[PDB]
Amino acid sequence: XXXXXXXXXXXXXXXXXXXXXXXXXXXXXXXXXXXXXXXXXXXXXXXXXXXXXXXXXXXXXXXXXXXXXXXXXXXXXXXXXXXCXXXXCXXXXXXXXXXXXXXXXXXXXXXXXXXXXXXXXXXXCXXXCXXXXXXXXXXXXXXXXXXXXXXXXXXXXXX
Amino acid sequence: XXXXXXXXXXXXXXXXXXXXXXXXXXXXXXXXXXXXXXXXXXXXXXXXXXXXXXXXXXXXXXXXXXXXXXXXXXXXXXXXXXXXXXXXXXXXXXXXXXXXXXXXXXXXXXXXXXXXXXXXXXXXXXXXXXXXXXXXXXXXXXXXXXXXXXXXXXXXXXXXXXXXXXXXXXXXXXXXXXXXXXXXXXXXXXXXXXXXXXXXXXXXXXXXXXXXXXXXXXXXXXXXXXXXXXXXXXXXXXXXXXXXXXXXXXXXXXXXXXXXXXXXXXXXXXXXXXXXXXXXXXXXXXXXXXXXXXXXXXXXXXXXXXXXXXXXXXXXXXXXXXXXXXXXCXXCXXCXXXXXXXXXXXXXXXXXXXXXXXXXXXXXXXXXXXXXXXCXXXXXXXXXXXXXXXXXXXXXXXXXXXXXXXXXXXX
Ligand code: SF4
Ligand code: FES
Ligand code: FES
Repeated sequence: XXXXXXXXXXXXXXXXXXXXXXXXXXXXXXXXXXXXXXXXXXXXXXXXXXXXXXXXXXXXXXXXXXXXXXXXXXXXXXXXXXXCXXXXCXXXXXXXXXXXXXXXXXXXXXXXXXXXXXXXXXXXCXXXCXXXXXXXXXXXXXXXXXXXXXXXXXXXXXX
Repeated sequence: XXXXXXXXXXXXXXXXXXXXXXXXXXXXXXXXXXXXXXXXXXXXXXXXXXXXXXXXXXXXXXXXXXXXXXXXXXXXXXXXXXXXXXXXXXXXXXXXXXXXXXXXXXXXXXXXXXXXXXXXXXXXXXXXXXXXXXXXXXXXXXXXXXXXXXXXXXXXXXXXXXXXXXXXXXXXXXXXXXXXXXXXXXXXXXXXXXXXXXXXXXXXXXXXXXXXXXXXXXXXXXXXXXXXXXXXXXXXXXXXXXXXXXXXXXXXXXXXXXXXXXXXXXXXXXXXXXXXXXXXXXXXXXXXXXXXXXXXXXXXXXXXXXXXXXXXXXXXXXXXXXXXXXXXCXXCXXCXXXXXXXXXXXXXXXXXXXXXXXXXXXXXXXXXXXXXXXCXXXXXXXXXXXXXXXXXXXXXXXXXXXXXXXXXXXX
Protein backbone atom coordinates (compact mmCIF):
# COMPACT_ATOMS: atom_id res chain seq x y z
CA UNK A 1 0.00 0.00 0.00
CA UNK A 2 3.00 2.19 -0.76
CA UNK A 3 3.19 2.92 -4.49
CA UNK A 4 6.21 4.72 -5.93
CA UNK A 5 6.21 6.38 -9.37
CA UNK A 6 9.82 7.60 -9.10
CA UNK A 7 12.16 5.49 -11.30
CA UNK A 8 9.82 5.42 -14.30
CA UNK A 9 8.87 9.00 -13.37
CA UNK A 10 11.31 10.57 -15.80
CA UNK A 11 9.30 8.84 -18.48
CA UNK A 12 6.39 10.17 -16.46
CA UNK A 13 7.99 13.57 -16.42
CA UNK A 14 7.50 13.93 -20.16
CA UNK A 15 3.79 13.39 -19.64
CA UNK A 16 4.11 16.74 -17.94
CA UNK A 17 4.79 18.31 -21.32
CA UNK A 18 1.55 17.70 -23.18
CA UNK A 19 -0.50 20.74 -22.11
CA UNK A 20 0.69 24.36 -22.38
CA UNK A 21 1.40 26.66 -19.44
CA UNK A 22 -1.00 26.30 -16.53
CA UNK A 23 -2.65 23.12 -15.38
CA UNK A 24 -1.64 19.51 -15.11
CA UNK A 25 -5.07 18.09 -15.73
CA UNK A 26 -3.85 16.86 -19.10
CA UNK A 27 -1.30 14.95 -17.04
CA UNK A 28 -4.15 13.39 -15.05
CA UNK A 29 -5.14 10.99 -17.82
CA UNK A 30 -1.53 10.32 -18.51
CA UNK A 31 -0.75 9.89 -14.90
CA UNK A 32 -3.28 7.26 -14.06
CA UNK A 33 -2.23 5.51 -17.20
CA UNK A 34 1.33 5.44 -16.01
CA UNK A 35 0.13 4.04 -12.74
CA UNK A 36 -1.84 1.08 -13.99
CA UNK A 37 1.39 -0.11 -15.47
CA UNK A 38 3.15 0.46 -12.15
CA UNK A 39 0.79 -1.74 -10.27
CA UNK A 40 -2.51 -2.98 -11.50
CA UNK A 41 -5.19 -2.99 -8.80
CA UNK A 42 -3.77 0.47 -8.01
CA UNK A 43 -4.56 1.87 -4.55
CA UNK A 44 -5.73 5.06 -2.97
CA UNK A 45 -2.35 5.72 -1.47
CA UNK A 46 -0.95 5.65 -4.93
CA UNK A 47 -3.49 8.17 -5.99
CA UNK A 48 -2.77 10.79 -3.41
CA UNK A 49 0.93 11.17 -4.15
CA UNK A 50 -0.03 11.03 -7.81
CA UNK A 51 -2.12 14.05 -6.91
CA UNK A 52 1.03 15.69 -5.52
CA UNK A 53 2.72 15.02 -8.86
CA UNK A 54 -0.65 16.19 -10.09
CA UNK A 55 -0.85 19.06 -7.62
CA UNK A 56 -4.64 18.71 -7.27
CA UNK A 57 -6.90 17.75 -4.34
CA UNK A 58 -7.73 14.07 -3.98
CA UNK A 59 -11.41 14.26 -4.72
CA UNK A 60 -10.52 16.11 -7.86
CA UNK A 61 -8.43 13.12 -8.94
CA UNK A 62 -11.10 10.96 -7.29
CA UNK A 63 -13.78 12.39 -9.55
CA UNK A 64 -11.48 11.30 -12.37
CA UNK A 65 -11.24 7.72 -11.08
CA UNK A 66 -15.03 7.25 -11.27
CA UNK A 67 -15.42 8.34 -14.83
CA UNK A 68 -12.85 6.50 -16.88
CA UNK A 69 -13.74 2.90 -17.33
CA UNK A 70 -10.12 2.01 -17.80
CA UNK A 71 -8.48 2.40 -14.39
CA UNK A 72 -8.88 -0.70 -12.24
CA UNK A 73 -9.73 -0.47 -8.55
CA UNK A 74 -8.32 -3.70 -7.00
CA UNK A 75 -6.63 -6.56 -8.85
CA UNK A 76 -7.28 -8.51 -12.03
CA UNK A 77 -6.03 -11.79 -13.43
CA UNK A 78 -2.82 -10.73 -15.18
CA UNK A 79 -4.76 -12.25 -17.91
CA UNK A 80 -7.79 -9.99 -18.00
CA UNK A 81 -10.20 -11.43 -20.49
CA UNK A 82 -12.42 -8.63 -21.63
CA UNK A 83 -15.42 -10.42 -23.11
CA CYS A 84 -17.74 -8.23 -25.09
CA UNK A 85 -21.40 -8.81 -24.41
CA UNK A 86 -22.89 -6.03 -26.53
CA UNK A 87 -25.53 -6.64 -29.24
CA UNK A 88 -23.30 -6.84 -32.31
CA CYS A 89 -20.98 -9.29 -30.67
CA UNK A 90 -24.23 -10.85 -29.36
CA UNK A 91 -25.34 -10.86 -32.93
CA UNK A 92 -22.19 -12.97 -33.26
CA UNK A 93 -23.72 -15.63 -31.05
CA UNK A 94 -20.54 -14.92 -29.22
CA UNK A 95 -22.48 -15.18 -26.07
CA UNK A 96 -22.34 -18.95 -26.21
CA UNK A 97 -18.55 -18.81 -26.36
CA UNK A 98 -18.39 -16.96 -23.09
CA UNK A 99 -20.82 -19.37 -21.46
CA UNK A 100 -18.92 -22.34 -22.77
CA UNK A 101 -15.76 -20.46 -21.82
CA UNK A 102 -16.91 -19.77 -18.28
CA UNK A 103 -17.41 -23.45 -17.75
CA UNK A 104 -13.90 -23.98 -19.06
CA UNK A 105 -12.41 -21.11 -17.10
CA UNK A 106 -13.96 -22.11 -13.73
CA UNK A 107 -15.55 -19.08 -11.89
CA UNK A 108 -18.90 -17.35 -12.16
CA UNK A 109 -18.71 -14.77 -14.97
CA UNK A 110 -18.21 -12.28 -12.15
CA UNK A 111 -15.12 -13.78 -10.52
CA UNK A 112 -11.48 -14.59 -11.30
CA UNK A 113 -9.42 -17.72 -10.91
CA UNK A 114 -8.10 -18.33 -7.47
CA UNK A 115 -5.04 -18.85 -9.63
CA UNK A 116 -5.45 -15.19 -10.50
CA UNK A 117 -3.80 -15.21 -13.87
CA UNK A 118 -7.13 -14.13 -15.21
CA UNK A 119 -9.99 -11.78 -14.37
CA UNK A 120 -13.04 -11.90 -16.58
CA UNK A 121 -15.00 -8.90 -17.49
CA UNK A 122 -18.41 -8.64 -18.94
CA UNK A 123 -17.48 -5.81 -21.23
CA UNK A 124 -19.60 -3.64 -23.35
CA CYS A 125 -18.68 -2.60 -26.87
CA UNK A 126 -15.04 -3.20 -27.67
CA UNK A 127 -15.34 -1.05 -30.77
CA UNK A 128 -14.62 -3.96 -33.05
CA CYS A 129 -18.00 -5.16 -34.29
CA UNK A 130 -17.04 -6.24 -37.76
CA UNK A 131 -14.54 -8.52 -36.07
CA UNK A 132 -16.90 -10.14 -33.60
CA UNK A 133 -16.35 -12.09 -31.60
CA UNK A 134 -13.50 -9.82 -30.49
CA UNK A 135 -11.52 -10.72 -27.32
CA UNK A 136 -9.10 -8.20 -25.75
CA UNK A 137 -6.54 -10.17 -23.78
CA UNK A 138 -4.47 -8.02 -21.51
CA UNK A 139 -3.02 -5.23 -23.63
CA UNK A 140 -3.40 -7.43 -26.73
CA UNK A 141 -6.26 -8.55 -29.19
CA UNK A 142 -8.06 -11.84 -30.20
CA UNK A 143 -10.55 -11.91 -33.09
CA UNK A 144 -13.55 -14.20 -33.74
CA UNK A 145 -12.60 -17.36 -31.81
CA UNK A 146 -14.18 -20.82 -32.02
CA UNK A 147 -15.31 -22.33 -28.74
CA UNK A 148 -12.65 -25.00 -29.18
CA UNK A 149 -10.49 -22.23 -30.62
CA UNK A 150 -11.29 -19.93 -27.72
CA UNK A 151 -10.27 -22.66 -25.31
CA UNK A 152 -7.02 -23.12 -27.22
CA UNK A 153 -6.37 -19.38 -27.07
CA UNK A 154 -6.89 -19.37 -23.30
CA UNK A 155 -4.57 -22.37 -23.15
CA UNK A 156 -1.40 -20.76 -24.44
CA UNK A 157 -1.28 -17.95 -21.91
CA UNK A 158 -2.41 -20.56 -19.45
CA UNK A 159 0.86 -22.36 -19.97
CA UNK B 1 2.58 0.39 -43.34
CA UNK B 2 5.24 2.53 -41.72
CA UNK B 3 7.14 5.30 -43.43
CA UNK B 4 7.91 3.63 -46.77
CA UNK B 5 4.30 2.65 -47.31
CA UNK B 6 3.86 6.14 -45.92
CA UNK B 7 6.39 7.46 -48.40
CA UNK B 8 5.10 4.81 -50.77
CA UNK B 9 1.47 5.89 -50.85
CA UNK B 10 2.93 9.22 -51.85
CA UNK B 11 1.09 10.99 -49.10
CA UNK B 12 2.22 14.53 -48.48
CA UNK B 13 3.32 14.87 -52.10
CA UNK B 14 0.38 17.22 -52.16
CA UNK B 15 1.60 18.54 -48.85
CA UNK B 16 4.34 20.22 -50.78
CA UNK B 17 1.51 21.41 -52.90
CA UNK B 18 -0.01 22.30 -49.56
CA UNK B 19 2.77 24.64 -48.59
CA UNK B 20 2.07 26.73 -51.66
CA UNK B 21 -1.66 26.84 -50.97
CA UNK B 22 -4.02 28.65 -50.79
CA UNK B 23 -5.72 27.93 -47.40
CA UNK B 24 -8.49 30.40 -47.92
CA UNK B 25 -8.26 28.78 -51.35
CA UNK B 26 -8.27 25.36 -49.75
CA UNK B 27 -11.22 26.20 -47.48
CA UNK B 28 -13.57 27.26 -50.19
CA UNK B 29 -11.90 24.33 -51.87
CA UNK B 30 -13.79 22.02 -49.54
CA UNK B 31 -16.98 23.99 -50.05
CA UNK B 32 -16.85 23.03 -53.70
CA UNK B 33 -16.33 19.76 -52.03
CA UNK B 34 -19.13 21.29 -50.09
CA UNK B 35 -17.74 18.95 -47.47
CA UNK B 36 -20.44 18.09 -44.97
CA UNK B 37 -19.47 16.41 -41.72
CA UNK B 38 -18.53 12.74 -42.17
CA UNK B 39 -19.40 11.77 -38.60
CA UNK B 40 -23.07 12.57 -39.23
CA UNK B 41 -23.44 16.22 -38.11
CA UNK B 42 -23.36 17.28 -41.76
CA UNK B 43 -22.66 20.94 -41.10
CA UNK B 44 -20.50 22.35 -43.84
CA UNK B 45 -17.04 21.04 -43.21
CA UNK B 46 -16.06 24.29 -44.75
CA UNK B 47 -18.81 25.67 -42.67
CA UNK B 48 -17.35 24.23 -39.51
CA UNK B 49 -13.75 25.26 -40.08
CA UNK B 50 -14.90 28.51 -41.55
CA UNK B 51 -16.57 29.14 -38.28
CA UNK B 52 -13.13 29.64 -36.86
CA UNK B 53 -12.54 32.73 -38.94
CA UNK B 54 -10.19 33.34 -36.09
CA UNK B 55 -8.81 36.88 -36.47
CA UNK B 56 -6.66 37.42 -33.39
CA UNK B 57 -7.23 36.15 -29.84
CA UNK B 58 -4.53 35.88 -27.21
CA UNK B 59 -4.75 32.11 -26.93
CA UNK B 60 -3.75 29.49 -29.44
CA UNK B 61 -6.48 27.71 -31.31
CA UNK B 62 -6.36 23.96 -31.53
CA UNK B 63 -7.82 21.35 -33.84
CA UNK B 64 -8.32 17.74 -32.97
CA UNK B 65 -9.77 14.91 -34.95
CA UNK B 66 -11.57 12.19 -33.15
CA UNK B 67 -9.83 8.97 -33.75
CA UNK B 68 -12.37 7.58 -31.32
CA UNK B 69 -15.73 6.20 -32.29
CA UNK B 70 -17.40 3.55 -30.17
CA UNK B 71 -20.73 3.51 -32.06
CA UNK B 72 -20.64 -0.24 -31.46
CA UNK B 73 -19.14 -0.78 -34.91
CA UNK B 74 -18.55 -1.77 -37.51
CA UNK B 75 -15.21 -0.43 -36.39
CA UNK B 76 -14.62 1.54 -39.58
CA UNK B 77 -12.96 4.38 -37.77
CA UNK B 78 -10.48 2.00 -36.21
CA UNK B 79 -9.61 0.30 -39.45
CA UNK B 80 -8.86 3.64 -41.03
CA UNK B 81 -6.64 4.43 -38.11
CA UNK B 82 -4.65 1.27 -38.73
CA UNK B 83 -3.88 0.75 -42.42
CA UNK B 84 -2.47 4.06 -43.58
CA UNK B 85 -1.91 6.07 -40.48
CA UNK B 86 0.39 8.61 -42.00
CA UNK B 87 -2.20 9.52 -44.54
CA UNK B 88 -4.29 10.57 -41.63
CA UNK B 89 -1.26 12.35 -40.29
CA UNK B 90 -0.68 14.35 -43.42
CA UNK B 91 -4.31 15.25 -43.54
CA UNK B 92 -4.00 16.38 -39.96
CA UNK B 93 -1.05 18.54 -40.77
CA UNK B 94 -2.54 19.87 -43.94
CA UNK B 95 -5.98 20.80 -42.77
CA UNK B 96 -4.84 22.29 -39.50
CA UNK B 97 -2.71 24.80 -41.30
CA UNK B 98 -5.95 25.77 -42.95
CA UNK B 99 -7.58 26.76 -39.69
CA UNK B 100 -4.17 28.12 -38.82
CA UNK B 101 -3.84 26.29 -35.48
CA UNK B 102 -0.33 26.00 -34.01
CA UNK B 103 -0.76 22.28 -33.27
CA UNK B 104 -3.26 19.45 -32.90
CA UNK B 105 -4.12 16.73 -30.47
CA UNK B 106 -5.81 13.51 -31.47
CA UNK B 107 -7.59 11.58 -28.72
CA UNK B 108 -7.87 7.83 -29.33
CA UNK B 109 -10.28 4.97 -28.57
CA UNK B 110 -9.82 3.52 -25.10
CA UNK B 111 -9.97 -0.15 -26.02
CA UNK B 112 -7.18 0.19 -28.55
CA UNK B 113 -3.61 -0.01 -27.25
CA UNK B 114 -1.25 -1.91 -29.48
CA UNK B 115 -3.47 -0.50 -32.16
CA UNK B 116 -2.94 2.97 -30.81
CA UNK B 117 0.83 2.67 -30.73
CA UNK B 118 1.39 2.39 -34.44
CA UNK B 119 -0.34 5.70 -34.95
CA UNK B 120 2.05 7.60 -32.74
CA UNK B 121 4.98 5.68 -34.17
CA UNK B 122 3.91 6.67 -37.66
CA UNK B 123 3.45 9.98 -35.91
CA UNK B 124 7.03 9.67 -34.69
CA UNK B 125 8.35 9.19 -38.19
CA UNK B 126 6.73 12.54 -38.93
CA UNK B 127 9.27 14.56 -36.98
CA UNK B 128 11.68 12.02 -38.43
CA UNK B 129 10.02 12.51 -41.80
CA UNK B 130 10.82 16.22 -41.53
CA UNK B 131 7.80 17.21 -43.63
CA UNK B 132 6.92 20.07 -41.30
CA UNK B 133 7.66 21.37 -37.81
CA UNK B 134 9.33 24.52 -36.45
CA UNK B 135 9.64 26.44 -39.64
CA UNK B 136 7.76 23.91 -41.70
CA UNK B 137 7.12 22.77 -45.21
CA UNK B 138 8.26 26.22 -46.31
CA UNK B 139 5.39 27.35 -44.09
CA UNK B 140 5.66 29.59 -41.10
CA UNK B 141 2.63 28.18 -39.37
CA UNK B 142 3.86 25.72 -36.74
CA UNK B 143 3.10 22.04 -36.47
CA UNK B 144 2.69 19.92 -33.39
CA UNK B 145 1.03 16.64 -32.61
CA UNK B 146 0.01 15.05 -29.37
CA UNK B 147 -2.02 11.89 -28.99
CA UNK B 148 -3.63 10.92 -25.68
CA UNK B 149 -4.71 7.43 -24.70
CA UNK B 150 -8.20 7.28 -23.18
CA UNK B 151 -10.29 6.45 -20.10
CA UNK B 152 -12.89 4.54 -22.19
CA UNK B 153 -16.03 6.66 -22.61
CA UNK B 154 -18.76 5.99 -25.13
CA UNK B 155 -19.92 9.10 -23.34
CA UNK B 156 -16.47 10.42 -24.11
CA UNK B 157 -17.78 10.37 -27.67
CA UNK B 158 -19.89 13.54 -27.32
CA UNK B 159 -18.07 16.51 -28.83
CA UNK B 160 -18.43 18.52 -25.66
CA UNK B 161 -17.27 15.34 -23.93
CA UNK B 162 -14.48 14.72 -26.45
CA UNK B 163 -13.14 18.23 -25.96
CA UNK B 164 -13.72 17.54 -22.28
CA UNK B 165 -11.85 14.21 -22.33
CA UNK B 166 -8.80 16.23 -23.35
CA UNK B 167 -9.94 18.18 -20.32
CA UNK B 168 -9.85 14.80 -18.68
CA UNK B 169 -12.17 15.94 -15.95
CA UNK B 170 -15.57 14.29 -15.62
CA UNK B 171 -16.53 14.59 -19.23
CA UNK B 172 -19.92 16.00 -19.96
CA UNK B 173 -21.21 18.40 -22.59
CA UNK B 174 -19.73 21.82 -21.85
CA UNK B 175 -22.93 23.80 -22.07
CA UNK B 176 -24.53 23.88 -25.51
CA UNK B 177 -25.36 27.56 -25.71
CA UNK B 178 -21.91 28.66 -24.74
CA UNK B 179 -20.03 27.52 -27.81
CA UNK B 180 -18.61 29.08 -29.83
CA UNK B 181 -17.43 25.49 -30.10
CA UNK B 182 -13.95 26.59 -30.97
CA UNK B 183 -13.56 28.61 -27.76
CA UNK B 184 -12.13 27.71 -25.47
CA UNK B 185 -11.46 24.05 -24.70
CA UNK B 186 -8.05 23.28 -23.39
CA UNK B 187 -8.56 26.97 -22.77
CA UNK B 188 -8.97 28.23 -26.32
CA UNK B 189 -10.27 28.17 -29.86
CA UNK B 190 -10.73 24.64 -31.10
CA UNK B 191 -12.93 23.10 -33.76
CA UNK B 192 -13.45 19.36 -34.03
CA UNK B 193 -14.42 16.71 -36.56
CA UNK B 194 -14.61 12.97 -37.25
CA UNK B 195 -11.34 11.45 -38.39
CA UNK B 196 -12.42 10.41 -41.84
CA UNK B 197 -13.16 14.06 -42.34
CA UNK B 198 -9.74 14.85 -41.03
CA UNK B 199 -7.95 12.66 -43.52
CA UNK B 200 -10.22 12.30 -46.50
CA UNK B 201 -10.42 16.06 -46.60
CA UNK B 202 -6.67 16.02 -47.09
CA UNK B 203 -6.80 13.81 -50.21
CA UNK B 204 -9.68 15.63 -51.86
CA UNK B 205 -7.85 18.89 -51.63
CA UNK B 206 -4.89 17.38 -53.46
CA UNK B 207 -7.27 15.89 -55.99
CA UNK B 208 -9.41 18.25 -58.00
CA UNK B 209 -12.53 18.89 -55.90
CA UNK B 210 -14.87 17.68 -58.61
CA UNK B 211 -13.67 14.08 -58.85
CA UNK B 212 -14.54 13.23 -55.26
CA UNK B 213 -17.48 15.65 -55.15
CA UNK B 214 -19.07 14.63 -58.44
CA UNK B 215 -19.51 11.10 -57.11
CA UNK B 216 -23.11 10.33 -56.03
CA UNK B 217 -26.46 12.06 -55.60
CA UNK B 218 -26.24 15.72 -54.59
CA UNK B 219 -27.90 14.79 -51.35
CA UNK B 220 -24.54 13.23 -50.49
CA UNK B 221 -21.13 14.45 -51.68
CA UNK B 222 -18.35 12.05 -52.77
CA UNK B 223 -17.47 8.78 -50.96
CA UNK B 224 -17.94 6.86 -47.71
CA UNK B 225 -16.57 3.89 -45.79
CA UNK B 226 -19.49 1.53 -45.38
CA UNK B 227 -19.24 -1.37 -43.00
CA UNK B 228 -21.66 -4.15 -42.27
CA UNK B 229 -22.31 -6.74 -39.61
CA UNK B 230 -25.16 -9.17 -39.99
CA UNK B 231 -26.25 -12.77 -39.91
CA UNK B 232 -24.70 -13.15 -43.36
CA UNK B 233 -21.56 -14.75 -44.70
CA UNK B 234 -19.65 -11.55 -45.37
CA UNK B 235 -19.21 -8.73 -42.88
CA UNK B 236 -16.63 -5.98 -43.00
CA UNK B 237 -15.49 -2.70 -44.53
CA UNK B 238 -16.23 -1.77 -48.12
CA UNK B 239 -15.16 1.67 -49.31
CA UNK B 240 -18.06 2.76 -51.49
CA UNK B 241 -19.66 5.80 -53.14
CA UNK B 242 -22.59 7.51 -51.39
CA UNK B 243 -26.05 6.75 -52.80
CA UNK B 244 -25.77 3.06 -53.86
CA UNK B 245 -28.30 0.18 -53.54
CA UNK B 246 -28.66 -1.32 -50.07
CA UNK B 247 -29.68 -4.63 -51.58
CA UNK B 248 -26.80 -4.04 -53.97
CA UNK B 249 -24.81 -3.43 -50.82
CA UNK B 250 -26.35 -6.62 -49.55
CA UNK B 251 -24.93 -8.30 -52.66
CA UNK B 252 -21.46 -6.91 -52.07
CA UNK B 253 -21.84 -8.35 -48.57
CA UNK B 254 -23.08 -11.61 -49.97
CA UNK B 255 -25.27 -11.31 -46.89
CA UNK B 256 -26.80 -14.52 -45.59
CA UNK B 257 -29.35 -15.48 -46.44
CA UNK B 258 -31.00 -13.55 -49.25
CA UNK B 259 -32.84 -10.30 -48.75
CA UNK B 260 -35.36 -9.72 -48.53
CA UNK B 261 -35.23 -13.47 -48.05
CA UNK B 262 -34.99 -16.14 -45.41
CA UNK B 263 -34.65 -14.36 -43.16
CA UNK B 264 -35.97 -11.05 -41.88
CA UNK B 265 -36.29 -8.49 -40.66
CA UNK B 266 -34.62 -5.14 -40.12
CA UNK B 267 -31.46 -3.23 -40.44
CA UNK B 268 -30.24 -0.31 -38.41
CA UNK B 269 -28.64 1.64 -41.17
CA UNK B 270 -26.20 4.18 -39.68
CA UNK B 271 -24.96 2.25 -36.67
CA UNK B 272 -27.56 1.54 -34.06
CA UNK B 273 -29.18 4.87 -33.25
CA UNK B 274 -31.07 5.86 -36.40
CA UNK B 275 -34.51 4.37 -36.93
CA UNK B 276 -34.50 0.66 -37.77
CA UNK B 277 -36.08 -0.60 -41.00
CA UNK B 278 -38.37 -3.39 -42.15
CA UNK B 279 -38.14 -5.97 -44.92
CA UNK B 280 -40.40 -3.86 -47.12
CA UNK B 281 -38.33 -0.80 -46.29
CA UNK B 282 -35.02 -2.34 -47.36
CA UNK B 283 -35.81 -2.09 -51.07
CA UNK B 284 -35.62 1.69 -50.54
CA UNK B 285 -31.84 2.24 -50.15
CA UNK B 286 -30.36 4.16 -51.75
CA UNK B 287 -28.07 4.82 -48.81
CA UNK B 288 -27.40 8.49 -49.41
CA UNK B 289 -27.58 10.21 -46.03
CA UNK B 290 -30.23 12.67 -47.17
CA UNK B 291 -32.10 9.64 -48.44
CA UNK B 292 -32.34 8.06 -45.00
CA UNK B 293 -33.97 10.94 -43.16
CA UNK B 294 -37.04 11.12 -45.33
CA UNK B 295 -37.36 7.50 -44.51
CA UNK B 296 -36.78 8.51 -41.03
CA UNK B 297 -33.63 6.61 -41.92
CA UNK B 298 -30.44 8.31 -40.89
CA UNK B 299 -27.45 6.05 -41.50
CA UNK B 300 -25.01 8.54 -39.99
CA UNK B 301 -22.60 5.89 -38.72
CA UNK B 302 -22.44 4.14 -42.09
CA UNK B 303 -22.13 0.78 -40.34
CA UNK B 304 -25.12 -1.38 -40.94
CA UNK B 305 -26.44 -3.94 -38.54
CA UNK B 306 -28.54 -6.64 -40.04
CA UNK B 307 -30.95 -7.93 -37.46
CA UNK B 308 -32.23 -11.30 -38.62
CA UNK B 309 -35.83 -12.40 -38.91
CA UNK B 310 -35.48 -15.50 -36.73
CA UNK B 311 -35.08 -13.63 -33.44
CA UNK B 312 -37.09 -11.85 -30.74
CA UNK B 313 -37.54 -8.21 -31.74
CA UNK B 314 -37.66 -7.22 -28.08
CA UNK B 315 -34.67 -9.45 -27.43
CA UNK B 316 -32.11 -7.74 -29.66
CA UNK B 317 -33.20 -4.14 -29.25
CA UNK B 318 -33.40 -4.61 -25.50
CA UNK B 319 -29.89 -6.01 -25.31
CA UNK B 320 -28.92 -2.98 -27.37
CA UNK B 321 -30.31 -0.37 -24.97
CA UNK B 322 -28.23 -1.67 -22.06
CA UNK B 323 -25.28 -0.22 -23.85
CA UNK B 324 -27.20 2.96 -23.65
CA UNK B 325 -27.67 1.69 -20.13
CA UNK B 326 -23.93 1.69 -19.55
CA UNK B 327 -23.73 4.97 -21.35
CA UNK B 328 -25.15 7.70 -19.18
CA CYS B 329 -22.53 10.20 -18.27
CA UNK B 330 -24.45 11.63 -15.59
CA UNK B 331 -24.54 15.33 -16.51
CA CYS B 332 -28.36 15.42 -16.99
CA UNK B 333 -30.47 14.65 -13.95
CA UNK B 334 -33.23 13.28 -16.21
CA CYS B 335 -31.19 10.82 -18.33
CA UNK B 336 -30.44 8.71 -15.19
CA UNK B 337 -34.16 8.21 -15.57
CA UNK B 338 -33.44 7.99 -19.22
CA UNK B 339 -31.52 4.80 -19.05
CA UNK B 340 -33.36 3.69 -16.10
CA UNK B 341 -36.84 4.05 -16.99
CA UNK B 342 -36.28 2.39 -20.31
CA UNK B 343 -33.96 -0.39 -19.33
CA UNK B 344 -35.91 -1.64 -16.40
CA UNK B 345 -38.91 -0.89 -18.50
CA UNK B 346 -37.26 -2.57 -21.39
CA UNK B 347 -36.67 -5.80 -19.54
CA UNK B 348 -40.26 -6.38 -18.63
CA UNK B 349 -41.20 -6.53 -22.28
CA UNK B 350 -38.36 -8.94 -22.98
CA UNK B 351 -39.46 -11.26 -20.18
CA UNK B 352 -42.96 -10.69 -21.53
CA UNK B 353 -44.51 -10.30 -18.07
CA UNK B 354 -45.92 -6.76 -18.79
CA UNK B 355 -49.43 -5.67 -19.78
CA UNK B 356 -50.67 -4.22 -23.03
CA UNK B 357 -50.62 -0.53 -22.28
CA UNK B 358 -47.06 -0.35 -21.17
CA UNK B 359 -46.06 -0.54 -24.78
CA UNK B 360 -47.96 2.65 -25.37
CA UNK B 361 -46.59 4.07 -22.21
CA UNK B 362 -43.05 3.61 -23.24
CA UNK B 363 -43.84 5.71 -26.23
CA UNK B 364 -44.79 8.52 -23.96
CA UNK B 365 -41.60 8.18 -22.08
CA UNK B 366 -39.79 8.43 -25.34
CA UNK B 367 -40.90 11.85 -26.37
CA UNK B 368 -40.54 13.32 -22.92
CA UNK B 369 -37.24 11.52 -22.63
CA UNK B 370 -36.60 13.07 -25.98
CA UNK B 371 -38.19 16.18 -24.62
CA UNK B 372 -34.87 17.85 -23.94
CA UNK B 373 -31.39 16.73 -23.03
CA UNK B 374 -27.79 17.77 -22.43
CA CYS B 375 -27.09 15.25 -25.17
CA UNK B 376 -27.04 14.43 -27.78
CA UNK B 377 -25.58 10.98 -27.41
CA UNK B 378 -28.38 10.35 -24.99
CA UNK B 379 -30.96 11.88 -27.28
CA UNK B 380 -29.76 9.85 -30.19
CA UNK B 381 -29.87 6.65 -28.20
CA UNK B 382 -33.41 7.36 -27.13
CA UNK B 383 -34.53 8.18 -30.64
CA UNK B 384 -33.33 4.87 -31.99
CA UNK B 385 -35.38 3.50 -29.16
CA UNK B 386 -38.45 5.20 -30.61
CA UNK B 387 -38.52 3.66 -34.07
CA UNK B 388 -38.36 0.38 -32.25
CA UNK B 389 -42.03 0.88 -31.39
CA UNK B 390 -43.00 1.43 -35.01
CA UNK B 391 -42.32 -1.33 -37.50
CA UNK B 392 -40.58 -4.00 -35.44
CA UNK B 393 -42.51 -3.08 -32.30
CA UNK B 394 -45.30 -2.48 -34.83
CA UNK B 395 -44.29 -6.06 -35.35
CA UNK B 396 -43.38 -6.32 -31.68
CA UNK B 397 -46.83 -4.95 -30.85
CA UNK B 398 -47.51 -8.45 -32.04
CA UNK B 399 -44.33 -9.58 -30.43
CA UNK B 400 -45.97 -8.29 -27.29
CA UNK B 401 -48.88 -10.41 -28.47
CA UNK B 402 -46.29 -13.13 -27.90
CA UNK B 403 -46.05 -11.58 -24.43
CA UNK B 404 -49.76 -12.29 -24.32
CA UNK B 405 -48.63 -15.88 -24.70
CA UNK B 406 -46.65 -15.15 -21.61
CA UNK B 407 -49.94 -13.85 -20.36
CA UNK B 408 -51.69 -17.02 -21.48
CA UNK B 409 -48.67 -18.80 -20.11
CA UNK B 410 -49.38 -17.08 -16.85
CA UNK B 411 -51.32 -19.94 -15.32
S1 SF4 C 1 -28.42 12.67 -22.03
FE1 SF4 C 1 -27.31 11.30 -20.54
S2 SF4 C 1 -25.33 10.78 -21.60
FE2 SF4 C 1 -26.19 12.68 -22.60
S3 SF4 C 1 -25.32 14.44 -21.39
FE3 SF4 C 1 -27.35 13.97 -20.45
S4 SF4 C 1 -26.83 12.60 -18.68
FE4 SF4 C 1 -25.04 12.53 -20.13
S1 FES D 1 -20.44 -5.10 -29.86
FE1 FES D 1 -18.70 -6.23 -29.12
S2 FES D 1 -17.34 -4.82 -30.10
FE2 FES D 1 -19.06 -3.54 -30.62
S1 FES E 1 -30.68 22.93 -15.09
FE1 FES E 1 -31.94 24.63 -14.61
S2 FES E 1 -32.25 23.99 -12.55
FE2 FES E 1 -30.47 22.79 -12.93
